[PDB]
Amino acid sequence: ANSLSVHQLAAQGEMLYLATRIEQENVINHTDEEGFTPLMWAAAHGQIAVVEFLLQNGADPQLLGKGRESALSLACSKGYTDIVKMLLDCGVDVNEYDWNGGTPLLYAVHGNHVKCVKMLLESGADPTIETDSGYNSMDLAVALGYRSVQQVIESHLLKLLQN
Amino acid sequence: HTPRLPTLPKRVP
Repeated sequence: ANSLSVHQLAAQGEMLYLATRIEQENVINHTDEEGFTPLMWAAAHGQIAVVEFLLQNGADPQLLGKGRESALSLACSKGYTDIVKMLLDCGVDVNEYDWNGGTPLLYAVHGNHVKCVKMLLESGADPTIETDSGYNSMDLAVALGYRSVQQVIESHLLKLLQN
Repeated sequence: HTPRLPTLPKRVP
């Protein structure tokens, strides 16, 4: 563990060493080479308990990576619903793009993560915003053949129009 | 690796 960074501890879900390394030094929001916080590493590897612990101890969920990667997008991309809910409850932006033109919703749709798609839409993610190529989240779900996802999105759009 | 996000399509369609 001496060899492991705080990021790696968070990724592995090593709560004990992680908690110790935080007392030793104020490193809770210390970014690695790519701008990733311990929280982003934890979110990316689905470590719910570590995410809870870091957020309780002041980890900032709005900090972004070098390419504007977010903890939210990392979690969405892998379908870690419980982590998505925790971050959303912190009031992060749900509609922001990174440099690779991805948004949380596009990553959820790309990974066929239906519960994540539903949760994002309920928190204000807009399925009509487009990539630089002109396609939106509905388009992508159709393109990829993810029918349960297409239906969640369409149902959402329809209910907006039906009030 | 640093965790990474998947590459999305540059066009669909």
